[PDB]
Amino acid sequence: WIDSTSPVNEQITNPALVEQIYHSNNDQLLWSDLATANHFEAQLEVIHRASFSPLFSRQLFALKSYRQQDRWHEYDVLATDTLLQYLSYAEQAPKVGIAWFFEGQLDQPLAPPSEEAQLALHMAIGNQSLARLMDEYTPQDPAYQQLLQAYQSLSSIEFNEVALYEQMERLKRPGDPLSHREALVQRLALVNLDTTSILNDVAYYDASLEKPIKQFQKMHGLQTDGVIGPQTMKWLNTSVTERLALLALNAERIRLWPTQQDSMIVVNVPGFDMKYWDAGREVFESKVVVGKTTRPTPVMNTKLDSLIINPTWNVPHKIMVEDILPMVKRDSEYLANHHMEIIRGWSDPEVIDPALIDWEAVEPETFPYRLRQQAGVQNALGTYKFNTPNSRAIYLHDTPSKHLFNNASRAFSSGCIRVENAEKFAQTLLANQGITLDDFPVSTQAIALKKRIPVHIIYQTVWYEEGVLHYRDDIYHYDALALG
Repeated sequence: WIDSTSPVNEQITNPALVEQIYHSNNDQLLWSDLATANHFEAQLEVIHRASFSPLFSRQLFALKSYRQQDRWHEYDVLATDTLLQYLSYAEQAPKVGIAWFFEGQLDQPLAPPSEEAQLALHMAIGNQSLARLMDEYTPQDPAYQQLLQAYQSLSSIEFNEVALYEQMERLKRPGDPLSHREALVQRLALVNLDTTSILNDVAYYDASLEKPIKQFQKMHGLQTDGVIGPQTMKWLNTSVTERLALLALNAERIRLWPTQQDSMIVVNVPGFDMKYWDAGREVFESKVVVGKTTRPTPVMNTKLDSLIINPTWNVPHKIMVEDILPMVKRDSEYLANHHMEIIRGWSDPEVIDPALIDWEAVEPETFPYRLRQQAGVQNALGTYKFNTPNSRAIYLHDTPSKHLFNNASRAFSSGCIRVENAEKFAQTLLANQGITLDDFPVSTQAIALKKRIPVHIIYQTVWYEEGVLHYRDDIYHYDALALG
């Protein structure tokens, strides 16, 4: 009850509120219920495995230390401080959580949780329903439930020996012989695919393996070609440990995304997909190109205020000096081909004549003007820019290069987000705000939206959709470390 002058005196973030919660509940042990101490460790394990919080990792190991030393007096105190941390974490995640998973980490202790929460705690320790509290301060979002369910399932078969699928050749196409069928078949059953119709004692890659393998490649957003190449093996071979880690991370990540469907646009970068929910109903789905690994689309929340039809593209300074100018120094028919003008001024802007410029004299880094590409069907922004004002000038837009949408992995852009069915998207937006266009614009036309729509640009490499879990290559290395 009194401090035993132990290490625990430095482990506590807010000792003030801790003793106040004890004084109020008669200075008694709360964590004497083991099957409740388990359920709290269980949930910290998840946060540990996601490897985005140093703080919760260390306190979890501090508790696991005091549980192995049988020093349950000290385990009781820390566990309470930690549970307040947990509740702040649950509460503050959807507001400032991006900082913990992508920009930085949850390294340092949080503000104490809101009054609403502290009561809910005091009230829940009354009914000794600490367990149920923890579960109430997880997302009541089936997207979250599903990942956790799978996590629990795979945790049981974690550390159970599963042979690696190996093959002597680099590629195995349908009909080629197979040197490790038993292992391959197991590693499909392991991501919970229907393994039951696959024939048993077969030298080779028969029809019975063909759907399983494709369903598997679809599930991992790979090429659905039935060919068991390196990409398809990398995933087959990922250890249960590694998957659990993804489930854990992508689960605790869902705290950042509300899943509100009254009106929202979601871009999942690793999935390279985009959905627009209006009135709880998915009105629009589309493939998207996102930032290439070197110029990545950031994880951010912004708002779609307006749509521009036949948009002009004010070429960003980075792209002018790094890409375009260097090519104008070779191809003197470049500017005419790409329909790009040279421009002095953001205000009263004149069109500078290209031929008036000594081009093999130009240093791109100090080039004093800016490029503005005319509207056109070959304009970089195509026929539709979806205005999402923000400091990093990330927006959605149509693209002339529709051929890129065929690729499984669409990390090509400068950071902006290219929309496959841009025309349908724009139609859907105007329908869902009762904005009517008597005639289709022949010129650059801004259309203010009646209602700003939240745009959630997320990075989830694992998620549940139409019955099944989906995995995706950690294109921007945010899942690394959690994979190790």
